[PDB]
Amino acid sequence: KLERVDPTTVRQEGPWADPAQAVVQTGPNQYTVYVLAFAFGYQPNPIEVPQGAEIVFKITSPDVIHGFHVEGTNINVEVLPGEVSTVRYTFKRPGEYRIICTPHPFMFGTIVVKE
Ligand SMILES: [Cu+2]
Repeated sequence: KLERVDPTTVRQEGPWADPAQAVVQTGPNQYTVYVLAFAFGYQPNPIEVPQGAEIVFKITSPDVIHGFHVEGTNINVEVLPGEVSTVRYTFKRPGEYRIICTPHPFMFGTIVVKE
């Protein structure tokens, strides 16, 4: 069901290698966001997306299992090394959202949804 990726090369080549290129416009009101869930943080940080846009999160791990839950939303997904977790969401409220990892409570990320 989930797309496969080589976890040993995910940080050197491909769409998760450069966090400055994590946000790719794939349509007029559509963005794909390549998120790396690693020990112990998120890449990019912060994730910046416009409000009302369809976001396609493509999340993967180069090490161990991580969680990807965006507080105040129903986004609650497991992130496995070598597998791509896909989350589709449209943020209707601008502001800052916290990304939470259940196994690592010291691991935090930020999403900024712009007006
Ligand atoms: Cu974690």
